[PDB]
Amino acid sequence: GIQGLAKLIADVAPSAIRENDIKSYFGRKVAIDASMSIYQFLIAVRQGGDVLQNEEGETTSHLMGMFYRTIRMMENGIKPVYVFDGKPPQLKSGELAKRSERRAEAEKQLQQAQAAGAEQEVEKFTKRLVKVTKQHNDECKHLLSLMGIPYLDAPSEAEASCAALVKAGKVYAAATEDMDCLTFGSPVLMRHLTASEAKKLPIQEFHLSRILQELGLNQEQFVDLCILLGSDYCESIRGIGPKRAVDLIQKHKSIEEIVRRLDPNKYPVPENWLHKEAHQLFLEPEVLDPESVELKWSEPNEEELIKFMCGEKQFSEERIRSGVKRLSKSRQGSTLEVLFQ
DNA sequence: ACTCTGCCTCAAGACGGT
DNA sequence: TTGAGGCAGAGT
DNA sequence: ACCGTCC
Ligand SMILES: [K+]
Ligand SMILES: [Sm+3]
Ligand SMILES: [Sm+3]
Ligand SMILES: [Sm+3]
Ligand SMILES: [Sm+3]
Repeated sequence: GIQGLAKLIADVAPSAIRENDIKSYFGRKVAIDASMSIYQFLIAVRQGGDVLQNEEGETTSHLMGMFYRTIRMMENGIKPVYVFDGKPPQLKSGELAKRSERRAEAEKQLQQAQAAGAEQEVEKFTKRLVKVTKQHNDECKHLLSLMGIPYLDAPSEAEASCAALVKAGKVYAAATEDMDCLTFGSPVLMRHLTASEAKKLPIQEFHLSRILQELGLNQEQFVDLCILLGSDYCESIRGIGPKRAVDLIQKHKSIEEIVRRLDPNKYPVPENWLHKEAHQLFLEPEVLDPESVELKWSEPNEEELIKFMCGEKQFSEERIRSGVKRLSKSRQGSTLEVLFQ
């Protein structure tokens, strides 16, 4: 994401953050970063440190989360479209090499904690090694089809396509925890949208327009600010944190100008800094064409959903069947059948 | 006093019966 | 993966 | 709401 962004917004842009009750969202459409939500289920949904799985050893945590949460959203008249990641931008290569480095380190550690039967430390490294795979994505897509819930494949970053869907008015907001979605220009970001039966946190909306107003920036300058906070796509300036980045952006407006003014002895810039390229990425990312697919929420295929979730994945038939009935009735309540003229 | 860095730990879901 | 925080200790 | 269990 962008290091410190959420906090910075709370501290110096408090009014960009609006809370509303789940009841106010009846009828609203939202774009969800599917990979991130899958990740949250893999990580969270363990029984005895082990994922849920069917008897043939296949993981089912992601299916559990994405079946039941999606239905809860629909019960509240919230209509989600799931967006899946595509090929990462080249600028991300450095950051990805870093990740694989940590994954390598985590693999080593896992192995040892195993030898020393450190079952508690083994659970640590296992979690750290959690990875959303292509099979996880394909299985969720399959599930969503059966559920009648639309999904889209982004050409590159999913959060950029979510942003694009919001700007185009195809959904109300991008539901994600990753603030770089705002950096990609999303007018609205919603966090904590799970529609939990036992809500723990309130539904939050971040309005880009309020953010730009409070900080007194335009979007170019806001992207430059985020770049200075620290993004996945290039280096930041050592010694320049949230407090100073804000001051410098407000004073100088652009990173180029910030370079021309910084004392190169005190604040040397990264070597061959790619800020200009990352700036370009955030403002003009590769995104799907939001005029291309028409989002629709369709009738759930009950019998196939039972064969897949129950027959193959070994979910309780009563729960699944009950889930499908609720989903079907809730769609009926929030959705108009197609009309021809 | 204020800022930042680098180091640490920690959580992260949902259902049904009670 | 995304946050959340805390710590000392060094820089401004 | 708590908590054993889910697959
Ligand atoms: K920095
Ligand atoms: Sm991101
Ligand atoms: Sm992404
Ligand atoms: Sm089978
Ligand atoms: Sm199988």
